[PDB]
Amino acid sequence: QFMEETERSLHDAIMIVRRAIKNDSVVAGGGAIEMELSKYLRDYSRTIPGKQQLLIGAYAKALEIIPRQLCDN
Amino acid sequence: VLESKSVVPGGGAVEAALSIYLENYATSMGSREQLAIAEFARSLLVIPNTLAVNAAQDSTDLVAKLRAFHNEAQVNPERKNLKWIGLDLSNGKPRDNKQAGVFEPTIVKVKSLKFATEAAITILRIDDLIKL
Repeated sequence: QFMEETERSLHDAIMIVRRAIKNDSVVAGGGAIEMELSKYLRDYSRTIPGKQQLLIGAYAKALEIIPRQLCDN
Repeated sequence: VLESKSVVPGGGAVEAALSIYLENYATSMGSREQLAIAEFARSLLVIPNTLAVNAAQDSTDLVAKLRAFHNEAQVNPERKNLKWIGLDLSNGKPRDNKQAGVFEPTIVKVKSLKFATEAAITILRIDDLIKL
């Protein structure tokens, strides 16, 4: 039962490192970037809207769930 | 005006300026408290909705466009197409104070916000009404 997840770890390792060679541009993991985009889209939400505020803010909020859920479960 | 010479330019313009100011404060605070402050800020936004209602204007359209005029948080008649200031009771357009914006007195605004917070705590508190 232990092996099943340990195999998955090595497998996750091979894919991702390979995909690093191919796209040499690499950003921070951890869902770190997404919190900055939420904030970036929040700044533009303020600037842009004639009704757009609800919807651009929806896009921003939506990003934050993805790391927040992993804390929550 | 006569009792308290200190008065506040903006009616629904202050509330909407204030909504981003609180959230700017909220980003800096971090932790559990950042979300609580945020939600206080959403409730300031009812003020521009209620006037839209009475005017027979769109509500969501109306608040959006007021937050769109911004540089720093501060309300003034200096700008209106790049900063918040005033409303009308029949339109959502911003106005200057030599024109047809709204003002409130200082006293009417500080006493209201506060009174509404003490109320908000009391209703939220209860977890019964049942015959024991």
